[PDB]
Amino acid sequence: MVTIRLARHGAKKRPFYQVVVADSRNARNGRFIERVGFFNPIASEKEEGTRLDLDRIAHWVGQGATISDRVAALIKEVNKAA
Amino acid sequence: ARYLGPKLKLSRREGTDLFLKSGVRAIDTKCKIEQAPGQHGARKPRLSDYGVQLREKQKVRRIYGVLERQFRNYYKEAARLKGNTGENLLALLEGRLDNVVYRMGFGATRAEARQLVSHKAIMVNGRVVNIASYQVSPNDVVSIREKAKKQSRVKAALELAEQREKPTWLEVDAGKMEGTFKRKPERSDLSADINEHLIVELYSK
Amino acid sequence: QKPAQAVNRDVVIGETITVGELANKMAVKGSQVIKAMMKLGAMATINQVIDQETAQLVAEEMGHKVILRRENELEEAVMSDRDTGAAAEPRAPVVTIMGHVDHGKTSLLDYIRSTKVASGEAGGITQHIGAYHVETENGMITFLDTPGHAAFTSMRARGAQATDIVVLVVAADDGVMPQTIEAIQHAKAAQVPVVVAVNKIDKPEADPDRVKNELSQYGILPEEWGGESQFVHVSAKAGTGIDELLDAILLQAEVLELKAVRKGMASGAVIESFLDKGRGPVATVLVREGTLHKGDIVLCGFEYGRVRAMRNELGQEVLEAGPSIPVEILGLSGVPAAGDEVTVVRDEKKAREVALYRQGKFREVKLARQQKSKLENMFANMTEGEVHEVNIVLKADVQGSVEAISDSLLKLSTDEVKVKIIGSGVGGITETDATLAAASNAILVGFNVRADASARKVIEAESLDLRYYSVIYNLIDEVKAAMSGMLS
Amino acid sequence: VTSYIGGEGHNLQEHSVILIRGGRVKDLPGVRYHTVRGALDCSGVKDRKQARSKYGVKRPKA
Amino acid sequence: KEDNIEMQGTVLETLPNTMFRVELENGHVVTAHISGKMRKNYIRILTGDKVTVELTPYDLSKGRIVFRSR
RNA sequence: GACACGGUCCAGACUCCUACGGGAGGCAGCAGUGGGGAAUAUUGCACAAUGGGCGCAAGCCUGAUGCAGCCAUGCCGCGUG
RNA sequence: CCCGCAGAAGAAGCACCGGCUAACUCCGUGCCAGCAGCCGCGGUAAUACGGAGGGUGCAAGCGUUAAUCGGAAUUACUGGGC
Ligand SMILES: [K+]
Ligand SMILES: [Mg+2]
Ligand SMILES: [Mg+2]
Ligand SMILES: [Mg+2]
Ligand SMILES: [Mg+2]
Ligand SMILES: [Mg+2]
Ligand SMILES: [Mg+2]
Ligand SMILES: [Mg+2]
Ligand SMILES: [Mg+2]
Ligand SMILES: [Mg+2]
Ligand SMILES: [Mg+2]
Ligand SMILES: [Mg+2]
Ligand SMILES: [Mg+2]
Ligand SMILES: [Mg+2]
Ligand SMILES: [Mg+2]
Ligand SMILES: [Mg+2]
Ligand SMILES: [Mg+2]
Ligand SMILES: [Mg+2]
Ligand SMILES: [Mg+2]
Ligand SMILES: [Mg+2]
Ligand SMILES: [Mg+2]
Repeated sequence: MVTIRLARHGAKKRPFYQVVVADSRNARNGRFIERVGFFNPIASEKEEGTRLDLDRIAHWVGQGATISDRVAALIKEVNKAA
Repeated sequence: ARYLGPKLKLSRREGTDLFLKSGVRAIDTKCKIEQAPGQHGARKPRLSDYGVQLREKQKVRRIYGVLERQFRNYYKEAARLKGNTGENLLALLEGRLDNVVYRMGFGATRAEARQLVSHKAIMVNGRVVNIASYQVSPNDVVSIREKAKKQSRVKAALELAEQREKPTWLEVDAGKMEGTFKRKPERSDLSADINEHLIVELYSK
Repeated sequence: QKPAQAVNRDVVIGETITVGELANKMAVKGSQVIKAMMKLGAMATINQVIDQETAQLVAEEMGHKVILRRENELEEAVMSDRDTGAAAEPRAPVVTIMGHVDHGKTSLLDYIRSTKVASGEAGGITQHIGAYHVETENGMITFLDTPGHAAFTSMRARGAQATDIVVLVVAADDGVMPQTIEAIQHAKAAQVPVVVAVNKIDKPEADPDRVKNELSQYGILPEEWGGESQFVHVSAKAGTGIDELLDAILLQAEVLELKAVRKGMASGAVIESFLDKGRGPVATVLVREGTLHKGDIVLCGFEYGRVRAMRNELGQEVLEAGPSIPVEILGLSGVPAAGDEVTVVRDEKKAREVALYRQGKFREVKLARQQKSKLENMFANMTEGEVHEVNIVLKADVQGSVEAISDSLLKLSTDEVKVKIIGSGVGGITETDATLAAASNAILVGFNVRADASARKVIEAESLDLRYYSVIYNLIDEVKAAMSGMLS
Repeated sequence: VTSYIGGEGHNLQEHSVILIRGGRVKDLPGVRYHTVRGALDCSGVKDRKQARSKYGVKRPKA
Repeated sequence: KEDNIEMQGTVLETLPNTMFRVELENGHVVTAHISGKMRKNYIRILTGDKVTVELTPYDLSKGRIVFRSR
């Protein structure tokens, strides 16, 4: 199936997760259909902590995709913020 | 690494003062500047074009206390920027923290300023920065810690810097022992003894 | 700000120094006065060279600050970091047997040891020594063996004096075997006590009385007056009295039950080392003191490593090595040189530098001897004569075997018949040996080792001769024929 | 192949193992390889102090 | 420098480019060639002369002629 | 969904076990050994995080992966006043 | 990541110096021993070989070799000739 999962980027002790729509059968950093946004658990308070394109999330879920736990909590938090 | 050896020998080779001493005594009272170092320093050989370009580059590099690779990186960055490369690199070299803090009058020599900096004795914008090669931005504020505010060498520095010529783009208050770097200079505010063309043609081979 | 201070600067001195450099290394005011200072103290010249201790004496005469530097410091720093215990609990004894006959080699232990399956091997000779940390009558005893034949005299030496007690087998029919009487003095000179037994008393043709009377004639005190000798009698097959040799060895162990350190850095010796495919470098070590662990840094001679795995004689892995207990270990960079001392070291980075520094000097010295000889004797070799030279390249299973075979072949050389071994090493017959023997006029000899495909291809293409032997005797016989056939 | 040997005096023998390097000498025709001093059996040249690294000789001990 | 060995001998025959085959006092045949000093001084060597050759430990096969004698 | 790295059958070579009657094997997966070469490492810790398989879930598995050890191999910053 | 302790205290080598190409003088040998990328040094006046003093360039690195492109318009389409 297609799902939205977190892909790790950046450097040691410096994580940067892309939010990715991809087949579950590929690797963590493997092929994917579309990049949707990003999250950074290290960034300082003067910089944006996260960004997601909610419309595409809705579109793909309607198509039939599934959401992981961390991504789901992320959408929950952003919806709380806005 | 740094050059830890004798200092006046550099001036003797280059044939002109490099301000590598405090200034309590005139440079001529310390050394025979006109003669080059070494036993054969009396003679004046021919210097070819490549020789004079190399001498100019070496003069700049010694005056600002920079090693070779760092200078190469500076030149590359200046080439990448817009405008006349000589202006840009002159701005780049003067953007170092050591040159600024010396030029603000908090030290006797660039070596003394660097030794102060490496020992976490200064802040910019209230943030302690010990790295010598840090590059400063306009409207940044430089100050000394209260912990090392008691240093007598800093005190005498505040006085001996007086007899020197003071810059135009800088503002300094001995009352609060701090400074503001209003804006970056162009080529004009610096010495005409620096010929940038030779450096440009040298590296651009 | 100018006082009248005399020269008082610090000066570093090397091991060997001379006047010419000493003139400016100290920078004393009396430029010739300095020169006269040596010429006055002792016989000395313009070009004379003094030593670091004499240099310290000189610096004392001058009175300036003296600094002494010597190259051995690297070993001293490693020694200092070694952990040193101060608690001395009792230790087991170490005993070696010198029986130079298959019966005297084997049967004595065979009876005490669990079974005789070890004697199931072919060769009828102790081709290599074994170690057994057996427990007998509440007594923990380490037994060591001996080949005691041909050139294995040096192999016996390595074990001649490392042990604590010496046990041996006497043959009444033979009196005292030649090789045996060669081996005897290694312990009498070692001053270590000697206990002897009369074995193979199963056959009723023996002269025990003649033997015990000859005990004085051997050159050793008879026990009748409380001498070094022992009139204990054992039997190889019947085995009556072996339990009494057990009592005697226990008694002597109680006589010399010294206490050794039981916690910390472990120091020991390498008795035997060989090569195996999965194992690689195998180090069989007797650990007189300390306790080995996994991860501990080990240094033996100019080879080093970390003990990746430690095992027993049964092939079973153990967590540690007890003191006075043999153990087979892995983790070394190569073949540990035979008999070299083995120590655990503290830190990691310094061991590599120590080993490489040891290797450099050894290489320097060996090249120095070889080229000294070559340069001195090239023009002396201008004359020629009648000589029969045979070149051999040797591969053997264990280090001691290489030593023994090379020793035998080199002692077999004669003024007109010379056996000049090109070069030998432990392990399989590989392409280096194949192309080496193919290059020169030599032969590949495999003693209890085999060839490999890489060398095999070059050999079949080359028609090089590979000679296979498993017994030392037949090898000597065939090589003797080989050299003797060259004559005339 | 043929290899020129640098330095004053050499320690080679009819059975010597050495390490070779690139570079050629004009005078001797066809010699296309120098020989690396200070490697394997080839020792360094005795008693010289300038350009030590080229011939592979240690630092003079103080 | 290092000391070289000196020996006396005779020229058997001449080869092109001032190279010669030479028999020494000990009876070994060695190829020899002319020193530069002779190439300045226009001294000439032909078969039958008595000459001095120095040799080197590194190579005894080749030697050098350094003095011509009557 | 394969004509299937850690599945099956046949043939070949090679290695190993045997009562000789017959049997077993496939590191170009992670460490590691031998050999070749001028030349290239630790038989390490943990599923705390990402991702994957199974389950309702708790949870289990993961030498992927996260982190560590060795190496002046390189880029880069600092000191030896 | 921060604070305290003591002490200049625990820490600089490599290559080059005849022209190309930045930087010279003496001693030791005497077309020898040797250097060398090329031209080429060395036969008793060697800034070119070895040692020393001085100098030049890099720097926790410095050199040699291996290899690709550039210099080469020396495969020339841009850009060569008979
Ligand atoms: K220091
Ligand atoms: Mg893939
Ligand atoms: Mg650097
Ligand atoms: Mg290892
Ligand atoms: Mg397929
Ligand atoms: Mg597999
Ligand atoms: Mg099978
Ligand atoms: Mg592998
Ligand atoms: Mg190899
Ligand atoms: Mg998970
Ligand atoms: Mg499992
Ligand atoms: Mg590093
Ligand atoms: Mg010049
Ligand atoms: Mg040179
Ligand atoms: Mg010409
Ligand atoms: Mg001269
Ligand atoms: Mg010289
Ligand atoms: Mg010098
Ligand atoms: Mg071009
Ligand atoms: Mg082209
Ligand atoms: Mg043309």
